[PDB]
Amino acid sequence: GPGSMVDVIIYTRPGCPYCARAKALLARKGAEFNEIDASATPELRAEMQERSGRNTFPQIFIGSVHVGGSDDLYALEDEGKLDSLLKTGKLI
Amino acid sequence: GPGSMVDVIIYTRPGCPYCARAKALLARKGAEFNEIDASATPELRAEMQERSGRNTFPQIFIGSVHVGGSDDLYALEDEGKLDSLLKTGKLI
Ligand SMILES: [Ag+]
Repeated sequence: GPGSMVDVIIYTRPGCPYCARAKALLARKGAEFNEIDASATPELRAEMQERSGRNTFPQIFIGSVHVGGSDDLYALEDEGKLDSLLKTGKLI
Repeated sequence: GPGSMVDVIIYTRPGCPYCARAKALLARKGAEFNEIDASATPELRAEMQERSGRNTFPQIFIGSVHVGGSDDLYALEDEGKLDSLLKTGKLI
């Protein structure tokens, strides 16, 4: 039982899409996040290819729930749905 | 006298801001362009930091003239100011 909470993931290359926005919040809450090297496999490239555009902010992944990325990740932090998000990751 | 024309430059990292737009035209005209590794020095980072936003298209540099980037680079190609641009690089 290393962590009663869940594991968060983020779709972004190792430095250059500039995912400082997604980390900006995670840093303020000392939350955990896992980077994903894209442009390497058709499984990820195809996925990010859909949420890609103007090399906008990266995408966030919480458990079995999808997230638009920084836009939603930040939106929830404001409304007050980040706690239960980084703990479970619900869409409600 | 390797080239009676001038030298063009573009501000963008080595694959990841996705500068396919700027190259898209340069490729159609077989023009020359020089890439610039940003996020390495405060001299360039600070510059691009001003023309940066939503990871929009990169910036173009012609001789002693500044260019918004793909927006202007393409605009001129339409109006008919790309020839004298890649040859001298004027603002008129
Ligand atoms: Ag990169």
